[PDB]
Amino acid sequence: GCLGDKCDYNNGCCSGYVCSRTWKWCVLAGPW
Repeated sequence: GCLGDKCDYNNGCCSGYVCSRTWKWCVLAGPW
């Protein structure tokens, strides 16, 4: 789906995806 899109600060990932600092991309938000 949207997993794989690169981001930095205001890229705009899909709803539920966040910008990780490891590979700088939209990842699924995992609340613990």
